[PDB]
Amino acid sequence: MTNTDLKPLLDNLRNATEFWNLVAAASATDESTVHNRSYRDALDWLESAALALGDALIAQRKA
Amino acid sequence: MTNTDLKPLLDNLRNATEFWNLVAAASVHNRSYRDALDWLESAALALGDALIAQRKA
Repeated sequence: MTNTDLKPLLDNLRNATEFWNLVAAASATDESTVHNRSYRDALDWLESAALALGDALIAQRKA
Repeated sequence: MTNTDLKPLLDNLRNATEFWNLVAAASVHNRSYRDALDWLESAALALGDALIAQRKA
């Protein structure tokens, strides 16, 4: 909940989202095998970065 | 970004995370599992895109 503590978790989520957005743009021309791999990778990073920030928000509320 | 703009987006991600964790703790199987995954992805993307949208000037 501190601006200091949240910064690396917010940057990680922002970058995962920028990667996801790039994957979405590339999916207009990617072959399907390339898309499925990139999309699975982007979803994994989106989820892990979201959950890391969410678990820190949960832990801070419990205080 | 501003602490008042963040709060709703952070609240939604926190709730989606607590929901996700509890679905996982009880074990692509359930109506609740699908809704929690949907809500996690949507809260992650909403906050991610707001961070991108703000960081322009």
